Amino acid sequence: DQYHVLFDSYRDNVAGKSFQTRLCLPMPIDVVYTWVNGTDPKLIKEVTELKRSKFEDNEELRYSLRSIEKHAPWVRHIFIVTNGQIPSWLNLDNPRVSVVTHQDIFQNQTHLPTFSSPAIETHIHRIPGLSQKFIYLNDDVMFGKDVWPDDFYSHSKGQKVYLTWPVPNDTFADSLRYVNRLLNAQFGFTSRKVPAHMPHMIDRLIMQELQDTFPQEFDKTSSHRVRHSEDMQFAFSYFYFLMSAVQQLNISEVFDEIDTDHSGVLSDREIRTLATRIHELPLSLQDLTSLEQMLINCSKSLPSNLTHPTQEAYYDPSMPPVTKGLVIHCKPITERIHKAFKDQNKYKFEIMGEEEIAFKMIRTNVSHVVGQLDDIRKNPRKFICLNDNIDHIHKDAGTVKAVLRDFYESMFPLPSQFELPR
Amino acid sequence: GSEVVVEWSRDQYHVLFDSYRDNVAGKSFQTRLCLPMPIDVVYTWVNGTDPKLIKEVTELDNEELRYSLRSIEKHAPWVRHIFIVTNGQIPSWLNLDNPRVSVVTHQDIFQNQTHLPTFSSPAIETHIHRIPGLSQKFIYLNDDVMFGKDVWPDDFYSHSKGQKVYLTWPVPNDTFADSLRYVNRLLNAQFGFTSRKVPAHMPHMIDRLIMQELQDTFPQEFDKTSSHRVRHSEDMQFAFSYFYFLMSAVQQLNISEVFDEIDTDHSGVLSDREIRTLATRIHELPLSLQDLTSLEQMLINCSKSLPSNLTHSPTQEAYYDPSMPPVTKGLVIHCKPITERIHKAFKDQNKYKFEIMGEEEIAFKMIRTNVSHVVGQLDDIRKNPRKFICLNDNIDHIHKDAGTVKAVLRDFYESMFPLPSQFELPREYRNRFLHMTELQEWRIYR
Ligand SMILES: *[C@@H]1O[C@H](CO)[C@@H](O[C@@H]2O[C@H](CO)[C@@H](O[C@@H]3O[C@H](CO)[C@@H](O)[C@H](O[C@H]4O[C@H](CO)[C@@H](O)[C@H](O)[C@@H]4O)[C@@H]3O)[C@H](O)[C@H]2NC(C)=O)[C@H](O)[C@H]1NC(C)=O
Ligand SMILES: *[C@@H]1O[C@H](CO)[C@@H](O[C@@H]2O[C@H](CO)[C@@H](O[C@@H]3O[C@H](CO)[C@@H](O)[C@H](O)[C@@H]3O)[C@H](O)[C@H]2NC(C)=O)[C@H](O)[C@H]1NC(C)=O
Ligand SMILES: *[C@@H]1O[C@H](CO[C@@H]2O[C@@H](C)[C@@H](O)[C@@H](O)[C@@H]2O)[C@@H](O[C@@H]2O[C@H](CO)[C@@H](O)[C@H](O)[C@H]2NC(C)=O)[C@H](O)[C@H]1NC(C)=O
Ligand SMILES: *[C@@H]1O[C@H](CO[C@@H]2O[C@@H](C)[C@@H](O)[C@@H](O)[C@@H]2O)[C@@H](O)[C@H](O)[C@H]1NC(C)=O
Ligand SMILES: *[C@@H]1O[C@H](CO)[C@@H](O)[C@H](O)[C@H]1NC(C)=O
Ligand SMILES: *[C@@H]1O[C@H](CO)[C@@H](O)[C@H](O)[C@H]1NC(C)=O
Ligand SMILES: *[C@@H]1O[C@H](CO)[C@@H](O)[C@H](O)[C@H]1NC(C)=O
Ligand SMILES: *[C@@H]1O[C@H](CO)[C@@H](O)[C@H](O)[C@H]1NC(C)=O
Ligand SMILES: *[C@@H]1O[C@H](CO)[C@@H](O)[C@H](O)[C@H]1NC(C)=O
Ligand SMILES: [Ca+2]
Ligand SMILES: [Ca+2]
Repeated sequence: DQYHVLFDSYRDNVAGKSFQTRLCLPMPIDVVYTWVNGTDPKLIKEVTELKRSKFEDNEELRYSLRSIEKHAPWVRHIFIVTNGQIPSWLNLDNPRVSVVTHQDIFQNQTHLPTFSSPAIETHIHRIPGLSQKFIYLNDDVMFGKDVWPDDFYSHSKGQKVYLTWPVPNDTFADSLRYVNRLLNAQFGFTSRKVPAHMPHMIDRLIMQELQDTFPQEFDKTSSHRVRHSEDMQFAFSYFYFLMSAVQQLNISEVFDEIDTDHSGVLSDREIRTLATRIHELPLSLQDLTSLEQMLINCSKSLPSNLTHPTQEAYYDPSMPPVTKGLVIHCKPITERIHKAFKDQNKYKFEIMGEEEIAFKMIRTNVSHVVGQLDDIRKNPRKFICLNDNIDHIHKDAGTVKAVLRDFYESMFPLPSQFELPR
Repeated sequence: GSEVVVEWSRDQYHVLFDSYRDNVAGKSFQTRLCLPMPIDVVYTWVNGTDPKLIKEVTELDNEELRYSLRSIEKHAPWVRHIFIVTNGQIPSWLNLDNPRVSVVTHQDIFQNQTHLPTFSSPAIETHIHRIPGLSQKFIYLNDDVMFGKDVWPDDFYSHSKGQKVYLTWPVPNDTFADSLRYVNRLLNAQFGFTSRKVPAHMPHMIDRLIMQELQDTFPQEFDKTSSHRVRHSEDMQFAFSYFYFLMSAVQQLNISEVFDEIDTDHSGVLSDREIRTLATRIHELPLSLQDLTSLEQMLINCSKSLPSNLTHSPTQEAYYDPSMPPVTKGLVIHCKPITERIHKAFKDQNKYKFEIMGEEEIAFKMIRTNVSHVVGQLDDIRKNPRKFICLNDNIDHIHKDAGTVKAVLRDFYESMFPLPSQFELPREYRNRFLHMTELQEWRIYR
């Protein structure tokens, strides 16, 4: 029927092959939250006891889930990672939402019970059934305008990386120095901006490569049951590993691009294209002859089996059939290719501005808070984060909270399918 | 025994249909998640050796198209159909048995037959959007343009940023500069003055509806371009007009949609909290109580002045001002002082989205007769592949190296695309007639 129409359409091209995976954005895409209820009396008690041995929110999770229904309807499933706690309002009868406990994902149960968000965020990529590319949100992060997968990833330019300038006041600044040193030690020194406070798309395969590259440091982050100065940063480590990981060129794939006839043997014309790849222009005759003599030299030295339909005519009658095996095993040639194309990024990425991110630090100046929120009302942003820095000692703290509620209810007044009928 | 069960198995078509509804909304967003398809390619091709052609002009190559079609098979395999627009001429090598390629004659697309026969590409380019069966978004190439790297529909268009526009700095030598001047005047008069760059020499994606809107905007000038059987200084430039119409066409804001965005509960009446958002949209921040009350008074005055049927309960809405009427959609739309400040606060909005692009992926080379410079130009493409390649023929046949330069090009073409395409007849075979009219008559007679 109409299902047959779509399946036939993507093959309706000169190649007769479907390119739907390239023409369409990656799906599925799941969402992962981490959530905690700080009013839980058992939790408060167990935290302080650990502090001796070594708090109500703004219902951000609720409103963030409304922002998904409104602005990210393409999301498949929503995982809420907790210690076992479940929000009272959560409608777990809805199959689209589920709760994953720290036990379900943590590798060393002795690290649990945990009270460290970086430790949890070390294992959120281990959620069973999680989509290869998922989007991780802190509950204070939400969508303020319609978003699409292309706001996080494109096929041509890879993942989008939203970078901001660090703040010296950040408590994670010690953690940034610890991660910066590990990254400088691994890839060389660079000055690094910090990923913006926003929903982060994470690729499970890349994340595991990052954690396999620094296995002890992620285990050390997981083992700290409270935030530590030597913790690995979720967004900072991932996005800079994505941008720093290098890969060497695959010679056999370089060969195939040169071997435009797909014969498996490089003609003189194709050898020339190889010559331009490893030599500066203009090309000299000797650049070409030296490349030729490298192939002739290598054919004699290399064993016959490694060197391996139609005979090829060469200007030099001494020229052997320039087979793939010969080019790959000819180190003088492969080394100059790698020299010409120095170690290159394994992954594609696109640096982005902060234009679509609206980060506000909510203190207790009521008139300042109304001024901050009125800015979001006037100029909508795709990614909004109202960071709760309210001081309960101050008298106007309750007023500021009522202003946030007024703002949240102005933007997302409709209950979502994840709130119980109530 | 006996018992039956519903089928767990889903064909890959049901798998795809189910996957696109597998989201919190239960709705398919495939049109937004996937690039627009189908996408066709359109060429213009002419054979200069044709004696009938040489005759009609006076009375008034490197087989690049072959290699360009090879570049599509290698680098743009997603293309649905390839239309070749001719005066009637049929390439000898073209395999008209392939249903992917077809030959369209100027008669099929031109509106006034008296303009034909034509010898002006700007005239033909005026009607290529009239091809029957053409995809709404298509890619128009001259035969000298080819793909030198893997290309994809997102190299021309995205859902988020609209069509990509590749602009270059104008060249005073270019012959179309007189045409550029003529078009610039019409554009200045229609959209106001802007300084305008020229679209690069490359494949151009055209939307048939946008192109028709452009030609509906300047109907006499495209008829005048069509009427000129040879290129003229008052000819409309194909790419320059389309892309600057796309970027300049403005759309007036839809006030009811602004209302709907502010009406976040969808109740149809703006609450006080929703009104505050509208106040920030039309006032500079910070928002003073004067700014808010001013908007509150504009709504109060309008409910009195306007007809009661235009101002128009699901829920009782409580306002800070007891004088505040229910702020309905009709009240906000008809209230001139509000909509004026709305339209002032939001500048005139481009009807179409677009993305300005650099020229990095475009490799435009003008081939003269200096062999050394040509080999250097071609070696630059061999060393640094580019998505869009244009090798413009400016070779002088008088020069002795002309035959050599022509041999270097075909060597470069063969080095990049040695495999024959599905659109080429075998080398030994050849279409019997070089004109469609000869082929049409011969098949009626059989
Ligand atoms: C975060 O943790 C806090 C602390 O654990 C938690 O607050 C507690 O919530 C429960 C309900 O979720 C409260 O219990 C209520 O108590 C009142 C009287 O004090 C009762 O009237 C309520 O009864 C209703 O609900 C019952 C259960 O369905 C029904 O059987 C009954 O008929 C009524 O309909 C209810 O039992 C408890 O008092 C608070 N305690 C504190 C200290 O706040 C909070 O819910 C957690 N937040 C989230 C988002 O999960
Ligand atoms: C572009 O146009 C030219 C001219 O129309 C095409 O070449 C011409 O092709 C015709 C048909 O094959 C040739 O006619 C043949 O002539 C030979 C020798 O006179 C004769 O033995 C055959 O029986 C037939 O009559 C014609 O000679 C030839 N002319 C020239 C100058 O080459 C050419 O094929 C066209 N190219 C494309 C790509 O369509
Ligand atoms: C269709 O075109 C004819 C011809 O237009 C002329 O010839 C073209 C090749 C080109 O050179 C044009 O600039 C010419 O104007 C139109 O017939 C002309 O009509 C006008 C107005 O009645 C008259 O002054 C001319 O003498 C006519 N010329 C001829 C050759 O008939 C015709 O009106 C056009 N019709 C439509 C619907 O576009
Ligand atoms: C699992 O963890 C065990 C305990 O490690 C200790 O406790 C944790 C909570 C941290 O405080 C850590 O600093 C302590 O060293 C280890 O003894 C055990 O080896 C770990 N398991 C594995 C397989 O490594
Ligand atoms: C290199 O590419 C070829 C195919 O082009 C593939 O078979 C091979 O596994 C690749 N090798 C590496 C190391 O990626
Ligand atoms: C080839 O081998 C000879 C002898 O070992 C050596 O002198 C020459 O420099 C070599 N050339 C290349 C290109 O490897
Ligand atoms: C913060 O409060 C002070 C008075 O307490 C006021 O002057 C100021 O306007 C407020 N902040 C801003 C940014 O307006
Ligand atoms: C504005 O949008 C509404 C809702 O889709 C529609 O009914 C109305 O015709 C639109 N108005 C204009 C001028 O486009
Ligand atoms: C041809 O080009 C080369 C390289 O740019 C230059 O050195 C040479 O002088 C040119 N010769 C002529 C006749 O233009
Ligand atoms: Ca070969
Ligand atoms: Ca409302």
